[PDB]
Amino acid sequence: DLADLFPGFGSEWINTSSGRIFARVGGDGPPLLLLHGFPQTHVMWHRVAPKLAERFKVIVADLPGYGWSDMPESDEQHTPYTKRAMAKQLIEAMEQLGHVHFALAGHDRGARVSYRLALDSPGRLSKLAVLDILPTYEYWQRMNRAYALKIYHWSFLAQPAPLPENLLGGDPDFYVKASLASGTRAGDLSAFDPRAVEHYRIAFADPMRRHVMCEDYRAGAYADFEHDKIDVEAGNKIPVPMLALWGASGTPLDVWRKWASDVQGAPIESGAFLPEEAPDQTAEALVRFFS
Amino acid sequence: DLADLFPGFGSEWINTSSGRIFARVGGDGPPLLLLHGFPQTHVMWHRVAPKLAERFKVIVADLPGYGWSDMPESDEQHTPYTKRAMAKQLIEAMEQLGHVHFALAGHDRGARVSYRLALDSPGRLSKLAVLDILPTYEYWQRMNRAYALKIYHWSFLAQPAPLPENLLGGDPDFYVKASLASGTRAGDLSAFDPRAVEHYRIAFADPMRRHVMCEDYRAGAYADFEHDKIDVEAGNKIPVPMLALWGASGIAQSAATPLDVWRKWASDVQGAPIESGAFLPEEAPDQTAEALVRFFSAA
Ligand SMILES: *[C@H](Cc1ccc(C(F)(F)F)cc1)C(=O)O
Ligand SMILES: *[C@H](Cc1ccc(C(F)(F)F)cc1)C(=O)O
Repeated sequence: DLADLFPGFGSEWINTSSGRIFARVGGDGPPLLLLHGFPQTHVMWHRVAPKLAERFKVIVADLPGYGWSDMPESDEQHTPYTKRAMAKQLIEAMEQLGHVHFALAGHDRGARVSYRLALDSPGRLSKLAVLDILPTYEYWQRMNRAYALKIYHWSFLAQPAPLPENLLGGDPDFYVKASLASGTRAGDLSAFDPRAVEHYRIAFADPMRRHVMCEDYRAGAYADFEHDKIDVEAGNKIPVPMLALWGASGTPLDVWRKWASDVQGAPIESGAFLPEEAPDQTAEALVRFFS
Repeated sequence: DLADLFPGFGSEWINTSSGRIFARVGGDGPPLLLLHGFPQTHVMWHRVAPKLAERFKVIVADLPGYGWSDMPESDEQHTPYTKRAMAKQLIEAMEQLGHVHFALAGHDRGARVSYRLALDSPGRLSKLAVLDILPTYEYWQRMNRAYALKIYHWSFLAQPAPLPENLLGGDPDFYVKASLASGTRAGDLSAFDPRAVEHYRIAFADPMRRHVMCEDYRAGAYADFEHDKIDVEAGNKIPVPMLALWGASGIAQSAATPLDVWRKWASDVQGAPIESGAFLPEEAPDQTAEALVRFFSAA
């Protein structure tokens, strides 16, 4: 049995035109959507969501194709796993709950969905927080030897199918665990709750889920990059008030200032898994910003 | 069984301070060392070595850690699999045969051993040919989005052990065959002799051999890059007459005019493309052999 790490929260399967979105839902007050990244699921918010739920209705969603959300059929341009499409699908999900204007925080891939959502449909967001990321365009522009070695996933997982799928299927438990440990300050799994790690391992064990992650990275190399490049070339900035947080061992505020007209930010001592490695600091920063 | 693809050639298993070098040896005349790359072994010269042996004493060697050569234990700096160390080791092997001044042609990793040998110990070489490559420094300096997506293997295989080893171990035949096919002009295995593919597959089947390949790419990301960086920043050029040959659909040309790049690294360089992917001596054996015979035979 996978553990229930959100005591008090409901479990909802929310319909959209592209498939169901699974979410844990707790609290009352203004609506706040939380979006996880790779290689994780909604459970990564389990240490910060309760504190947010003291003041907000918190909706903790599995991204399209991740976790227990349905996996829409992809295509040659990876369309359903582009951040523009995932944002449209999560906008539909929020409309099923009657939420057309909400607060949003995302981490890693979910943060990519979130800033794309803010660029495409800023009217949907009261405030936005992004965790542990720079825009996809900035990672690719920075691409050099040092980055190619650090963020090798961006080129490896984007290789044409079935290359990464075939490699990942030999020992997916090792890969997911080694990858998680490698992004933390500690270099091991000690910053994660073992019950959460089990959620991540079980999702990663499904070849269909791993294919989705590769489609996500293929979109990140191609259409998501092109979408971002258009905004850079147009001089488009996010007008939604926003917060950028990042683990120092994972400036970023200088970068976000080029992408957003009202942005505040701060490093926190942590690797790339802020809500699990530094939950108190992360929750405090998010509560203060969204309140 | 593994086929003899150099019918009539002898063999040597040559001791050095870092372990044995296996080679096939044929012909007579001036000495010519041939060095293969990844994910191959000495057998990739089988369609050209017999032609070269009409004119030269040909030594077709497995790189340190590859094929039937011994695998020295590596270290945190990947030292024995750096091109500097491999070149020192192959200099020792050649001296065991009485060759202290010789001609050298390398392909892929073997071409990287070769130009590093030329930079560190130019007196060892009469002439040098590099096939299918740019210097390691130039590959890394050209890193951007397009290049990173095109040649992902450098950064993937250089990840800390045991991550690439663990990924490659689940289905190693799939990876080596897909990799080989991916480099050829047509994208399939048709360019290769199936007996040669079986040599490559059997080598790749051994986890210790795959570990060496990762160590070779870890050196390629770190010390090899640093060694090259020192030379290009110092303006050190190879003085040995050299030939650069590359497949037009191969790796070196991906985002470069290779001869222009080599002219930065070498004071006496000529070269040409050949219609081929990245496995010139198998995909275009007659043209490769002719180019090498003509270059090494000229004065
Ligand atoms: C997520 C970046 C990313 C990729 C891989 C890891 C880890 F540690 F698991 F290997 C962490 C973070 C993104 O692409 O947004
Ligand atoms: C060799 C470059 C290289 C890498 C991969 C392949 C292939 F086709 F097998 F995938 C060919 C050549 C080097 O690093 O020198």
